[PDB]
Amino acid sequence: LDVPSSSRYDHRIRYVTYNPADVVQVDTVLGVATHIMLEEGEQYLTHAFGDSEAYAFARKGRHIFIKPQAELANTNLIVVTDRRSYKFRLQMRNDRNGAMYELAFRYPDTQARQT
Amino acid sequence: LDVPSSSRYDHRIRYVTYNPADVVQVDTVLGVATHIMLEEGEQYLTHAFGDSEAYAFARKGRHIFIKPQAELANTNLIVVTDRRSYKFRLQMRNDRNGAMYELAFRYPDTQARQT
Amino acid sequence: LDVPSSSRYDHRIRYVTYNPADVVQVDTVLGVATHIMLEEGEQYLTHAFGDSEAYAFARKGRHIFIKPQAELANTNLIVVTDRRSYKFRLQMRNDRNGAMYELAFRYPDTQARQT
Amino acid sequence: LDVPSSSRYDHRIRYVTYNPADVVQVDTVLGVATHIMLEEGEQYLTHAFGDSEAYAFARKGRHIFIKPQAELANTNLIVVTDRRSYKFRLQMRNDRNGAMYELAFRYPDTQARQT
Amino acid sequence: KTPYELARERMLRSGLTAG
Amino acid sequence: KTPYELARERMLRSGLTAG
Amino acid sequence: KTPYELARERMLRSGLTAG
Amino acid sequence: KTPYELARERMLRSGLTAG
Amino acid sequence: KTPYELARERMLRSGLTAG
Repeated sequence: LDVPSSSRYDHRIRYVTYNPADVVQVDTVLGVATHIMLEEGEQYLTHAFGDSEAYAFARKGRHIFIKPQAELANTNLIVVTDRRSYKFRLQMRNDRNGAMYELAFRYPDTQARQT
Repeated sequence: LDVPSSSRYDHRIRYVTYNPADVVQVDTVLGVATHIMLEEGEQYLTHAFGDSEAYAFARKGRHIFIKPQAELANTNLIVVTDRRSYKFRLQMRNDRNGAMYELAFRYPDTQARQT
Repeated sequence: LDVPSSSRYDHRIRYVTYNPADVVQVDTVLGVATHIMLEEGEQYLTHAFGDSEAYAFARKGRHIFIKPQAELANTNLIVVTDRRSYKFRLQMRNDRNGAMYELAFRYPDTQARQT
Repeated sequence: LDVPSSSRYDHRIRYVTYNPADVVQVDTVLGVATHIMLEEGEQYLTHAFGDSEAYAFARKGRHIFIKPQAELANTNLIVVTDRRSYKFRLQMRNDRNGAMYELAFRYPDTQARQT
Repeated sequence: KTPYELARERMLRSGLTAG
Repeated sequence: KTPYELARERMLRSGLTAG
Repeated sequence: KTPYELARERMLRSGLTAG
Repeated sequence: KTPYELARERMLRSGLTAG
Repeated sequence: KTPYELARERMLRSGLTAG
């Protein structure tokens, strides 16, 4: 489980390094939308929720917004693209603290390919 | 949390310096519309509320007006554009004092790029 | 808060100097229409009330008329144009005295640009 | 408040000198129509009543007729044209005496421009 | 519904220009 | 339904621009 | 139906973008 | 409805030009 | 119908992708 690392300014902006053999722990609180933003030029193919009805998915290019629309919304999201496949573990938080407003990925595989 | 800094003439006109790793604290009182104005030539892609029904969103180019349309309207707004993504923390104020009539951004990243 | 300054002939005709970092206090009494008149050649883009239902807005070019259509009509009006954005604080008066029949702006920024 | 000056023949024909920083006191009695006549070649843009339902407005070119159609019809009329804007204070008279059958303007600004 | 109250409601309802 | 409550509901309901 | 419960249901129901 | 009251209402109702 | 039971039924009913 990748648990994303918060920024130094605000704890609502979190950073995680993409690893193809690991999943990302997303803590979604009630009534906020989480901005998940993919790599530049990455073409989204398909996704799949554990519950299509627990979470709301909106995408515009490489910008993905999710939002819990039901109680006890514990599922997983697997959004697959041309380059890689992202696996998230959406676990709803019960006290509406410690939200995540934006998740941003650091890809070391593309940096290694550049190296 | 960026808490915007008021003007010297009126406390209803507030200024905040854009920081990509931080969110902006917007205090929306009941029955006022807040003018959020983006950078010149910035192309708006998408936005996402915590509640589409708590707040009213109107946009005309780079001019964004929001207005609380429900009780206890505590959400977040993430308006994403071609250049950057803005993350606001809309927190409704209960006593209808200390309104914010206009939020204006100071971008140091474009000034640095010019430098 | 810019509080407009009355004429020497009639107190119903008021003058205010446009300041981009300040709002204008408009005292709207019941059953009168206030003439708000923008600069020559200024192109109106959009506006936004605190309450669309408290006030009535009519515009013909650069001539803007507003009129309270409900009780306790305390809102704000933010009419944005090509050149500048005007922020008014429409506060309804309860005793129907001290009306404002016309608000006229003195722009020192255009005079400075001419200077 | 410009209070128009009556003729020497009949007190129902009144004359007022146009002043851009002052309003005109019009005493409308029940059941008469007041003829308000603008300058020659002046193009009418828009008008605005305090009550659209208290007074009846008819215009044919530069000839403007108004008539009270409701009880306690105390409003204002702001008829704006290409050259100037006229502001009237229509105050209904309760005893149906001292009517005004015609209001005629004397423009000193155009005479000064000719001078 | 005193005449003053009726006038007040009429002032609230009416638009800027009729028709 | 005091007038203040009616005003509060009207503030909630109304949009940014009418029409 | 306390106001907090009504707010919670509204948060559940509403979509990401209205219209 | 005295004739004077009827006349007063007619004065209120009628427009500037008929038809 | 405890909330856990309602969640379990919702998990059963929902498809992989909504719409």
